Amino acid sequence: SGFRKMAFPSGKVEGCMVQVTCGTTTLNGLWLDDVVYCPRHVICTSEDMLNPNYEDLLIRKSNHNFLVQAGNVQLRVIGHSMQNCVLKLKVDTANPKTPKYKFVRIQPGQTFSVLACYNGSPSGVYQCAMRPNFTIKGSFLNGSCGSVGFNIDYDCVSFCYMHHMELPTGVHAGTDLEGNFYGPFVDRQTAQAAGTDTTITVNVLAWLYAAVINGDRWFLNRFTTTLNDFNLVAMKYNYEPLTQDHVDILGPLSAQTGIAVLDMCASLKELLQNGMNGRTILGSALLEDEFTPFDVVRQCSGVT
Amino acid sequence: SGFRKMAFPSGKVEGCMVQVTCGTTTLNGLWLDDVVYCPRHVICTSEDMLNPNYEDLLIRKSNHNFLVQAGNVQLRVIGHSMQNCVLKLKVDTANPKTPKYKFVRIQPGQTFSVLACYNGSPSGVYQCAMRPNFTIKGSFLNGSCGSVGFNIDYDCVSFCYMHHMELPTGVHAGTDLEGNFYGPFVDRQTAQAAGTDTTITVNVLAWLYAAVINGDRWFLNRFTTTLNDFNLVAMKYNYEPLTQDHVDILGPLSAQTGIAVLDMCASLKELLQNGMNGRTILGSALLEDEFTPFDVVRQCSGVT
Ligand SMILES: O=C(Cc1ccc(Cl)s1)Nc1cccnc1
Ligand SMILES: O=C(Cc1ccc(Cl)s1)Nc1cccnc1
Repeated sequence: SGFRKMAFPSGKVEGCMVQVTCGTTTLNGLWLDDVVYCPRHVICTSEDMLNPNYEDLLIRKSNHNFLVQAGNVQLRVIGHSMQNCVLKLKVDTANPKTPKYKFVRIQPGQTFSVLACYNGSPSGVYQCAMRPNFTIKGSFLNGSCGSVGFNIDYDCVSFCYMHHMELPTGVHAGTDLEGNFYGPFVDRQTAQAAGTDTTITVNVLAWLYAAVINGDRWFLNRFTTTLNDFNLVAMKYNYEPLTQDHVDILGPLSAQTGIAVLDMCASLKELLQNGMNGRTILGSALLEDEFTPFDVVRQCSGVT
Repeated sequence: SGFRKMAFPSGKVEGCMVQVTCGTTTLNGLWLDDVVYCPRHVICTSEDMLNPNYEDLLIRKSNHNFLVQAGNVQLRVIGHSMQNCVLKLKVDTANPKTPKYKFVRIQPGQTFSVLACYNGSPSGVYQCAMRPNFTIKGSFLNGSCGSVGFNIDYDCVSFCYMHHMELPTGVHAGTDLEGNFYGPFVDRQTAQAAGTDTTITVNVLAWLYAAVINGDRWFLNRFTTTLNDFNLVAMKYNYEPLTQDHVDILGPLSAQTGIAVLDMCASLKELLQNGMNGRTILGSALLEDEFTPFDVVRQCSGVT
């Protein structure tokens, strides 16, 4: 028993972290096979970031201008190309530590681990969620760009995110491993404001199931609700509308605890309308939305 | 910017996780050099745990009874000994992935990362703190015993904890890497109740500094306090007494923000007496006590 914001073991991803220097800019790269992936703003100076023309800026860069360093050895760059907002630096040596991997573009609400890096060296690992407004609430500093988000299925790593930028509101924006930004963000130093940060309803419900499985049951009540009734209350509190699909995904959690999904929605509805009244659920004084139904089942069953 | 409960990269520790089977009991072991460390209750059956005599139970066990498996290869056990509540299984092969390591016994209030394992395979990583009552609030299931807690200083791993047991209150108890339990716990299936879980005051103050550094300043007030005044309020709310030593340790955080430590104590005093009034600090609706002053400086400066 016990519930923690648990990240995937980062070992497989540490072996892929390299340092990419272009001029005076140093950031992190992801070395998989003979390719090093990094954010394309490595070729920019602070001033360039105001109105960058990446195709133009790229012309002035050659293979020998990108300094790729793995640990303390230098990698030879034999080719470079821009795919969307990521640069792909083809090196002559394939990464001996390349795990089985996939590049996946996640949906908002989905969660993943982040291995925060600086100078290609990992410094920490935390569990994040892709917010419904396509931002992430991470912990990134200058030099952290190129740090990646990932999921693991036994031995295969699914890379889903690369960090690119901090918006003026302190939230984070990045791309998938094909260079496409999540959301409407662009790699420019301009006025970019995120949309409403709604709460991931299916994730709070999963975490309420996780609490019940661990002994925290005070929030369980005698009431039930319907999808349309619950959603009228979810709308008012900036909670994502709950669909029959989310209900189905909570099925295994509903089965293990014997609490029908609509009964847990009615509990969540009361928590929304009345607050926690100074109480805690899983040691948290607010409704946690960064555990998916899959994460609860995984943590509660011990998937290695 | 941004503040996350960030764990150390687990790669160096994953390379040390092995599976230890003794009879029908399988748990996790820590393979450093030619020694495998595991909880001594590997030699017990569920029934034995009521009143175990480990020296007696150990006599009936030989080198060939301990099955040590690293990944999928079997390790040959050429010696075994009991040091306090841990077994040390000497194997013939030194772990090629042995990082630079130390065995340290941490103080309560100190924080560390946990690589939760099952069948010697890592499943997740989270950041914990050794509570003042010598328990930890982790996420451990059956099969998790032998999972370790650690800190990293650049490339050296300081192993500080091994998981041994879940108390009936769902909290966790374990030993340092010499087999000595933290707190008054014993590896018996008997009535063991933990003491008061007090809040780590110096850690909340550090996290208030971390919030100020990230833009969350609403809790800053016009007041100050003294160590004795603040402590009268800390006593009432089950907060650890703050010493001049804790004040000195917050010195670098006080210097970076320009907020005197006693001014932050007065802010904390108001938060204790009046609550958050529905507000959040660093996205948390309660006062977080699992970041030490060292962790704040590390996360906020990017120590790799
Ligand atoms: O945002 C940048 C670099 C950029 C400046 C202007 C851009 Cl457009 S991208 N670094 C950063 C710093 C702290 C946390 N996350 C990211
Ligand atoms: O506590 C035990 C095994 C023991 C039974 C009686 C003892 Cl004394 S030690 N496993 C466990 C399960 C879930 C989480 N943490 C630990």
